[PDB]
Amino acid sequence: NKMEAKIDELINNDPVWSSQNESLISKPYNHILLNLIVQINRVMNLPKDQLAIVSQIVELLHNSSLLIDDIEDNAPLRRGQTTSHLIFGVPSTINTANYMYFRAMQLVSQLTTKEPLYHNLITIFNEELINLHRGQGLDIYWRDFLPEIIPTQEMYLNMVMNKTGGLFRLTLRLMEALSPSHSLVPFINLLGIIYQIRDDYLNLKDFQMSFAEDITEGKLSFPIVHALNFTKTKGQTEQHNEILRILLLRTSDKDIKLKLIQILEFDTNSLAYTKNFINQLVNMIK
Amino acid sequence: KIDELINNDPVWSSQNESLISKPYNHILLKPGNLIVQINRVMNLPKDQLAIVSQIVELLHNSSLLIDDIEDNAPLRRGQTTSHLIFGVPSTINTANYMYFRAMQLVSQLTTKEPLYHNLITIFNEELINLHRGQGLDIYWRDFLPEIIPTQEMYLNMVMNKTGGLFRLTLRLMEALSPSSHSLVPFINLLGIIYQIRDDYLNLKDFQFAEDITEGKLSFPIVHALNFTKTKGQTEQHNEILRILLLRTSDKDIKLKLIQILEFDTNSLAYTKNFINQLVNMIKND
Ligand SMILES: CCCCCCCCC(O)(P(=O)(O)O)P(=O)(O)O
Ligand SMILES: CCCCCCCCC(O)(P(=O)(O)O)P(=O)(O)O
Ligand SMILES: [Mg+2]
Ligand SMILES: [Mg+2]
Ligand SMILES: [Mg+2]
Ligand SMILES: [Mg+2]
Ligand SMILES: [Mg+2]
Ligand SMILES: [Mg+2]
Repeated sequence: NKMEAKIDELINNDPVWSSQNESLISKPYNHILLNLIVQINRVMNLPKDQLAIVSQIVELLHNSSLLIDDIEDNAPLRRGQTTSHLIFGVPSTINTANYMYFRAMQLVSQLTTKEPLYHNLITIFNEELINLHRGQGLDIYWRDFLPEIIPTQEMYLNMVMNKTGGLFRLTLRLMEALSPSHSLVPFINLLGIIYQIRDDYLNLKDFQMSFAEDITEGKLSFPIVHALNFTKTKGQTEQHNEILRILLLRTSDKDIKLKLIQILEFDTNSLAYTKNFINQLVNMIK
Repeated sequence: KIDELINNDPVWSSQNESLISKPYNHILLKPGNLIVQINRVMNLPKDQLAIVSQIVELLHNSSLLIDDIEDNAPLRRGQTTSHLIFGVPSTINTANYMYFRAMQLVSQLTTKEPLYHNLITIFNEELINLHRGQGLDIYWRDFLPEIIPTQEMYLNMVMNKTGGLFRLTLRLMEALSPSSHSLVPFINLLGIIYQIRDDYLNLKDFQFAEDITEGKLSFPIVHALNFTKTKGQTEQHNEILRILLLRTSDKDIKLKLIQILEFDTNSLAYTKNFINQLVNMIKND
């Protein structure tokens, strides 16, 4: 009866969860913790306690998405430090990241009571999280099943619209919806495309000038997509195949990585094409 | 084209949708209800009942895709696990994607905003509970031997972990029911019985016992370590810890652990009996 009584207590109450338990499971997230919203707000003009919550939400989603992305990308370093999954393990990191996505979601109701507005906010959250995963899904798929699919520039841009555009739009849309009041989404869409291609570009260019981890990862980056379609079109069979073989080695060898970068530089002219593309895009936004 | 591109919703084809769905479709191939029966009392319209079932189906299967990665499991329902076929990266992303697909189905449940908020909050709260309990199960396993849970700590972990999906299904139906106590306590007790039975059987069916290989603080193991600790049985206690920490696939070593659980701590019988008393709480109500 003494036991049957503890069981009765147990099942008749909400699950027990201590502040100690919360700290233990939060380790991966606290480790990775170690200005766009402020800017955008100069136009949206949201009261400050709402702006603070939009900020917590975007911060939880961004950091959590990086913990998962680093496991998905086999990344050794993030923000200058060892990635959380190498310290705490893949199991804990995945579970904590996923836990934080749901804590982010919980914060959405601290933004308002107005049932019409609430439904819209939750839909924005749900929509863009679906987008982010669809984009991340193709990015990973192309990479891990190469050469099953060789994306074209159009396929890559559409992937970036889902992947990169997801948190940019989530941030912008939440803020527009909370604003006492045309949409800046097309501008944020462009801003995100620039950001991603620039990221892909400098990952190689910084290396060529002096880790180019995107090559080790085997990612179908913007310059890489140009190089593979360029080589196919121009009948450069051997170069097409060598770009593929190197990507598939998942190599950390610095000379093999530089070889691939110089093929992009001298053989396909993918680096110049990409630098030009980014310039044409910045010109458009300006 | 850049102007077209940025002025429209992101493009996503059904072909793209099929690509990303492979890891999930894979776990769907191997079959394996309580819901239909309970509706005899909740009486949800058939269309809402289908949606609740689909929500629970997406969450359950996706959660198992993740659990198998976290547990380094080579087989699920007698078949190779999705992460060994499509890779860990795609499997995690697909599973997480389906969590959000499940979230989206919550809106097709009702138009009434008072109700809608309540359903999202139920969905949110139980996915939080699910992760809290899974995070504690994973923590004890991976930080062993830092913390050895007591039976009370284990049952609290189970209420969050296993109870999460059971309560989610039940609370969604109770919120949606057009009919006039709650079945939560019962579903909570069913969850506990379910978990302890999964832990008990993993070993008795051997007596593969993958739980040993995983190093999980299962119900029987929790009894064994707190038993050996309580009765100053130092060497037996450490031996249990040594085998769990080995992460062994060795049939002989595992049988050696089960043997200790059968004959020294008598944890298998302690567990079988615990289950019976839980079943008696219901079969005596
Ligand atoms: C569904 C989760 C999506 C998270 C997206 C995180 C992208 C991270 C990178 O932008 P980074 O590793 O250079 O920070 P990516 O290069 O696309 O892996
Ligand atoms: C946050 C997701 C939690 C999902 C928990 C799934 C538990 C699955 C098991 O019940 P199984 O591997 O025996 O099917 P567990 O023994 O606890 O890993
Ligand atoms: Mg990455
Ligand atoms: Mg990535
Ligand atoms: Mg990058
Ligand atoms: Mg498992
Ligand atoms: Mg598990
Ligand atoms: Mg199990």
